[PDB]
Amino acid sequence: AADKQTLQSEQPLQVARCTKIINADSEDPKYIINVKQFAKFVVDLSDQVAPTDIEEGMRVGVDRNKYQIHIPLPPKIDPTVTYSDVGGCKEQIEKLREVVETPLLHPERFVNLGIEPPKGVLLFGPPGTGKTLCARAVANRTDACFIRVIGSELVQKYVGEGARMVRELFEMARTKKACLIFFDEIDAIGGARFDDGAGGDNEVQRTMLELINQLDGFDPRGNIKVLMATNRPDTLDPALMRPGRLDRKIEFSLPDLEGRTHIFKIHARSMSVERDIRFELLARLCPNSTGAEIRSVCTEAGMFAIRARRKIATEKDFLEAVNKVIKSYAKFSATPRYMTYN
Amino acid sequence: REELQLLQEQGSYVGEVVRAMDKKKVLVKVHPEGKFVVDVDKNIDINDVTPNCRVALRNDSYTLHKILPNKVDPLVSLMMVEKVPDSTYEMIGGLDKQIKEIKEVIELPVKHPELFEALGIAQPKGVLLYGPPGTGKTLLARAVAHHTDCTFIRVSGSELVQKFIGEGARMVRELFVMAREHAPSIIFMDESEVQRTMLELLNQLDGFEATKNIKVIMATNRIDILDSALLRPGRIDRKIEFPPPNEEARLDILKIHSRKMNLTRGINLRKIAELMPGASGAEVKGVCTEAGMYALRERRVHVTQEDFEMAVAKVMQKDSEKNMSIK
Amino acid sequence: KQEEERSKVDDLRGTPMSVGTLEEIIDDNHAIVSTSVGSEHYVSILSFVDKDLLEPGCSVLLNHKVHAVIGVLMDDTDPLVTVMKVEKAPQETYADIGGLDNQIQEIKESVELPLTHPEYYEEMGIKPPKGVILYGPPGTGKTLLAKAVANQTSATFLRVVGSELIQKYLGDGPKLVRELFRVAEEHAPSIVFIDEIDAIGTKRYDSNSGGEREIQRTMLELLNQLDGFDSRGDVKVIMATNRIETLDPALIRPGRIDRKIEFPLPDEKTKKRIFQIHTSRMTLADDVTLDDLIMAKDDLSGADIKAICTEAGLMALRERRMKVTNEDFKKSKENVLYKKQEGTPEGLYL
Amino acid sequence: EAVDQNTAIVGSTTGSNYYVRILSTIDRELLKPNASVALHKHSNALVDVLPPEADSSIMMLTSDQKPDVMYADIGGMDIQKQEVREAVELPLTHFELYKQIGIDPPRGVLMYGPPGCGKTMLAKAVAHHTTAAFIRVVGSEFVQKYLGEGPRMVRDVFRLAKENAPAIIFIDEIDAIATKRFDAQTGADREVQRILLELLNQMDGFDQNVNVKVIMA
Ligand SMILES: Nc1ncnc2c1ncn2[C@@H]1O[C@H](COP(=O)(O)OP(=O)(O)OP(O)(O)=S)[C@@H](O)[C@H]1O
Ligand SMILES: Nc1ncnc2c1ncn2[C@@H]1O[C@H](COP(=O)(O)OP(=O)(O)OP(O)(O)=S)[C@@H](O)[C@H]1O
Ligand SMILES: Nc1ncnc2c1ncn2[C@@H]1O[C@H](COP(=O)(O)OP(=O)(O)OP(O)(O)=S)[C@@H](O)[C@H]1O
Repeated sequence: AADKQTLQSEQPLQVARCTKIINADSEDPKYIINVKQFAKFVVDLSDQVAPTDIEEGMRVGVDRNKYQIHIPLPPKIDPTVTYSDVGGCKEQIEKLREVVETPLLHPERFVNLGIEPPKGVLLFGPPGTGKTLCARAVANRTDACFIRVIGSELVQKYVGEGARMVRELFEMARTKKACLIFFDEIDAIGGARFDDGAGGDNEVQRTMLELINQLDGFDPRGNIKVLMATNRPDTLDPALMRPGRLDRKIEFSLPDLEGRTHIFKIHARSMSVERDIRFELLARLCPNSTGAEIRSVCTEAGMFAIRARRKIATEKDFLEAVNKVIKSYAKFSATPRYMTYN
Repeated sequence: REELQLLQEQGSYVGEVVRAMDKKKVLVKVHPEGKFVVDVDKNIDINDVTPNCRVALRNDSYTLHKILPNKVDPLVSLMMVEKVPDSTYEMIGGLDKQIKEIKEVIELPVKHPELFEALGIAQPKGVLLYGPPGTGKTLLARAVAHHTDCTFIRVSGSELVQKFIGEGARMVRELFVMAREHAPSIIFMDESEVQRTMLELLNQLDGFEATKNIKVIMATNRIDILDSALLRPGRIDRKIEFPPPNEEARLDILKIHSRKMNLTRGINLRKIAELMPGASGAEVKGVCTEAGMYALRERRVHVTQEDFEMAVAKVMQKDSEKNMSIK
Repeated sequence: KQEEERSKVDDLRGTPMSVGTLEEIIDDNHAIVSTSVGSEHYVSILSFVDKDLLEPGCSVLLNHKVHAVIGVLMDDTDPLVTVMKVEKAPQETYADIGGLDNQIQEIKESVELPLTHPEYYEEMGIKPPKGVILYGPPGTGKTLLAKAVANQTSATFLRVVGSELIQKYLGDGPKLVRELFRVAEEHAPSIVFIDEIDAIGTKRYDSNSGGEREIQRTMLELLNQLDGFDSRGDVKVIMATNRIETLDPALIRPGRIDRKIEFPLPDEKTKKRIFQIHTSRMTLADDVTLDDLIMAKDDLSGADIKAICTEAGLMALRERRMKVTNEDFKKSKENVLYKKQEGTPEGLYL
Repeated sequence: EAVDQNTAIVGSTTGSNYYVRILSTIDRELLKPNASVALHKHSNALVDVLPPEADSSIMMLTSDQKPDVMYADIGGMDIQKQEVREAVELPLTHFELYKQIGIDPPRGVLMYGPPGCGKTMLAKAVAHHTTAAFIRVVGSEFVQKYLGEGPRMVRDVFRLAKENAPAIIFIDEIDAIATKRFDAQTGADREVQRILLELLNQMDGFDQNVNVKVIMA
C-alpha cells in the first residue's frame, strides 16, 4: 500500500482509448479513426490538445463518450527495427569510389562542369557476392559510420509505422556526418504501384512515397550515402529512376578465378591454417561458387581441423573441404563414380 | 410459483475452469472470452475445484458460485449421432474369413482382454476395410459388431468433418471421453484438423490406453492415397482389404437375397452366379430387384429363373462388347 | 499492522478482475492495457505490486470497470512447460551401435564437441552451428537420435513437438514462443529439440482463426525470436522433419540454420543387424532366413523392421506359438506394407 | 444439457452459452436434441420449445409452381417417363406389390442425354402428377465459403425431410460438383472434400424411408 491512497484518487481521472489514426480532412483537424475491430469514424478533437501532432500513422487518446482526441505519443515504438581487404570485385570499388567519394571530396569536377553530383547507386548482383563488404568498405574513409537495414524489418502491422521508421532513419541521418545506411530487399519496400480495387498492402505504398520524399527532393542529402541492393532493376519506380538520383548501376556477378583466390587469401588469413599451402587448385575446384561458400569451405576445412587436432591446415584439409561441399554436400555424394573421362 | 422472480436476474452461465490457485481464487476463462480471476462463494470448496470441470458462474461480480457436472458438453451432441441398430448374420454370406479376422481383432478383446494382455502388450485397433464402397461393408461391420450388443457404438466420427472435428471439439477427445466412459464401445471414422486429431490419436493409441485399444476404424476408397502421415504401421496395426466376392460368395448372397422373395421351384442360382463377373457384393440384389421390377411391369407372383436372367441382361450387360478378345 | 495495508490493497482491487496483453513501457507508472479484444484506457498500476518483474508486453491482472493494472500474472502452467522442460535424462543413447554410424559421428562432433568443449573455436576462430535440420524418410531414427543426445548429454535438454504451438486463441502461440524461449534461455547451456515442423506448413484447422494469418504470425515470432537478436551465444537448438517442401526458405538460409543433414535408409549390411536386434529379445525357430526380408523391401525404414519383427511374433503368439514360422513372416510383412510390390520390377536384371 | 431438476444449460443465437432455470411447463423429455427453444430477452429463461425448424431456403414451392405438365404433354421420353412412373408413383401407392414379391423401396436415379432433350421437363411433369411435398434445391449453390456449409444444407434438407414424410423430395444436379476425381489439392479442396464426403456419407447407401428419387442428370 505504498501509494494506495492516491490510487483511491485516480478513480475520477481516467480517459484515452487507443484508436489508431487513418487520415484527416483538409482546412481543419477533422481526423479519421478506426478503433480496433468495430468500424471506422471521422473524428474531431478535444480542445486542450495540439492539432499539429495528430498526424497520420499514430494512435491518439480518445474519450469513451465523445471519442474526442486526447494526447498521443508514439504508442508503437522501439522493437520495430532489427577494412583491410578493400578489394573484392575490382571494377566496382572504383565506380563506388566515383559515386561516393567524388561528391564527398570535391564539388570541383561536378558543379564547374555543369553536372549534378551522383548521389545514389543501384547495386545488382547475386546474393553472397559481397554487397555487404563493399557497402561497409566505403566506411573506412568517410569517418567510421555505418548502419545496416534489411527491407523486411519494416514489415510491421500498423499504418505508416514503416513510414515512421523512415522518419527515424532520415532524422538520424542528419544528426551525423558522412554516414551510411544500407538498403536491401527493396522489392517488398516497393517499386511498382500495383493496384486494383482491394486496399491491401498500402503501408508499403505510403512508406515508399515517404521514401521518395525524404530521399531526394526537399532538402537533399549532403554527407549521407545509402546503397540499395537487389537482383533486379526491374521492379523499381521511375520516380527514383528520375535520372539524377540512382544513375550508376554498378555491375558484378560471380567472381572470375582470381577473385576466388583473393577470397581464399581473406578467409585463410583470418583463421588457423598453415602458411605453406596453395589455393589455385581449390580455385579450379570452384567453377561456380560464392565467397560466402568460400567461408563455408574454410569453416569446413576448420571442421576437418577439429576432427583431427589441426591448427595448421594442410592442403588436404581444404581438399576434403571442397570435396565435402561441392561434390559430397552439393546434394549427397553420387554425381561422380564413373571414369569415361580420365 | 412465487419463487420464479429468481428467474428474473440470472442466466448464470456455465463456467470454464482450468484450475484453481491459492488465496481463495480460481481461474475462470468464460465461454467465448478470456482469463478472469475472481473469488469463490461459500457453498463449494477450493477442494471442490476439479481439474477442468465446468462451474456455474453467476455474473453479479463474477462470483464463483456453483460447480456443474457432465464435464465437457459437446459430448451428447456426438452421442446423439450413432443410433443405427441394424440386422443379423445370415444376410452377410461370404466375407467369412474376414469375419474370423473381425473375431481376432474385436471379439477376443471383448471376451478376453488378458489373453492378449497375457502376451505383454495391448491389442490391435483397426483393419482399414478398404475396397469398392458398399459391398455390404456397412452390413458386415454393423451386423457382426451389432450382435456384441454393448461394445460397438458406431460414432461415424466424420460426418461433419469440418464441424464435429474442431468446431466445438476441444481436441476431439470428447470422443475419447466417450471411449472411456463407454469403455465397451468402438469408434468409426472417415477422412489439418483431421491431422491434429490424428496426432491426439497418436497421443492415445500409441500404447497409452485405458480400455485396451478401443477400436478406431476408417475405411477409404478410390485408391488408398490419403496423406501418408497416417500410414505408418505403428499407427494402424492391421490392414484388411475387401476382394470382389467370388462364385461361392455370389451364390451365398444370391440365396440370401432370393430367400425372402416369392420363389418358383426349379431354379439354378449357380448359373446366375456363374454369369456374374464377380461384382462387388450385391449385384445379386440388383438382379433380384430388377427381376422384381420385370414382375412388377408384368403381373406375376411366381418369380421364375428367366425373369432373373432378363434382369441379368439388364444389369450385367455393359460390361459387354466383344470383337475385343484380343488378350 | 500489515493486515490493514493488505486489506486496503485487496480493496483497491474490485473482485471481478481481468487479464490483458500489453505492448510497451509507459515509464511513469500510468499504463494502457489491451485486452484480448484491446480496449485501452490510460490505466494505472496498483503500486505495491512489482511492475519491474516483467519485460515489456506481457499479461498482468486487470480490472473490468476502470481497467487498471492490479497484480502480476500467475506463472501460468500451460501444458507445454511440463513437456518442454525435459524432466529426466531419460534412456536410449545407444543400446545397439550399427544403425547409422555416419551422422552419429557428425551429430557428435557438431553438437557435443563444440558445446561440451567450447575451447576449439579459441584456436581456429570458427562459429558454432546454431541450427541443424536432421531429416529424411519417416521411421529412420531422428526422434531416436534426438533422445540419444538427450540422455548422452551434459546440457539441459529440451524437447518440443511442432503441434504444441497450435492453439485457437489470439496471440496464444506467440506467447508460447515467448515462454518457450524463456525456457530455452533460463536453464543452462541447453539442447533444444524441435520436431514436426513440416506438419505446420500446408496445415489449416477448424479450432482456428484466419488460417494463413495465424501461424504466419506464430512462425514469424519464431523467426524474430530464434535466430534474430537476443544474442545467440551457446544455445543448442535442433529441428527435425521428414519432408522439406512446406519449409519457408527464410528459415532455411544461413545465419539461422547452418548444416543440412539427411539420413539414408540403410544398406543390407546394417539391415542384418537391425533385423537381428529387433529380433534379439524373442523366441524364434532359427531355421528361417531373414535375408529374404532383408533383401526384399528396397526402401525400408526401421519402423518397417520394428513392425515386421514384432508382428511376426504377434502372428505366431496369436495362436500361442513361441517360435515363428516363415509364412508368419509372410503374413507380417504383407500386413505391414500395403501391396509389397518390389518384385519384377525387378526381379529381372537378373 | 440439463444439470438437475428444472434447471439447464442453453447456448443461444447471441453467441455465448448460458445456464438457466427452466420451468415445469415443458415436459421433462422434450429437450433431447439441440432443439429450437424460446428464452427471455432480459432475464434468459425457458418458456417453450419448438421441435421442428430450418426450411430449405425456398421449401418445396408449396402451392402451384409445378409447371403444369402431364405425361403425354412430354413429347417422347417414353423409357425415362415410363420407368420413372414405375419407380415413383407405383411404389407410392403399392407398397405391398413390393411385399408379395418382396423387392425393395426406392432411391435416386440417373439420367443422361444431349442438351435439348427436355431434361428438366420430366421433373416438371412428375412434380405435377404427384401429391407429395416436392422439396427442390439445385446444385451450384452448394459451393460456399464456411466450414461444412453445403454439408449443413444437405443435413437441413435431410432432417426436414425425415420431419415431413417419406413423401417425395428432389434434387437435380450431378455435374462438376461431384466428379470422380477425389485426388487433387487444386483449389477449394475443403469445399470439394466436404461436397464429395457429404454426398457419399449422406447417400450412406440408403436411408430407406425418405426423399424419393433424387434425380441426377
Ligand atoms: N567478392 C568478394 N570478395 C571478398 N569476400 C567476399 C566476396 N564475395 C563474398 N565474400 C565473402 O562472403 C560473404 C558474403 O556474405 P555477406 O556479404 O555477408 O552476405 P551477402 O549475401 O553477400 O549480402 P547480399 O545478399 O549480397 S545484400 C562476405 O561477407 C565475405 O566474407
Ligand atoms: N540404437 C539405435 N540405433 C539405430 N537405430 C535405432 C536404434 N534404436 C532404434 N532405432 C531405429 O530408429 C527408429 C526410430 O524411429 P523414429 O525416427 O522415431 O520414427 P518416426 O518417429 O516416425 O520419425 P518421424 O516420422 O520423423 S516422427 C526405429 O524405428 C528403429 O528401427
Ligand atoms: N420434347 C419437347 N418438345 C417440345 N418442347 C420441349 C420438349 N422438351 C423440352 N421442351 C421445351 O423446353 C422446356 C423444358 O426443357 P428442359 O427440360 O429444361 O431442357 P433442359 O433441362 O434445359 O436441358 P438441359 O438440362 O440443359 S440437358 C419445356 O417447357 C418446353 O418449352
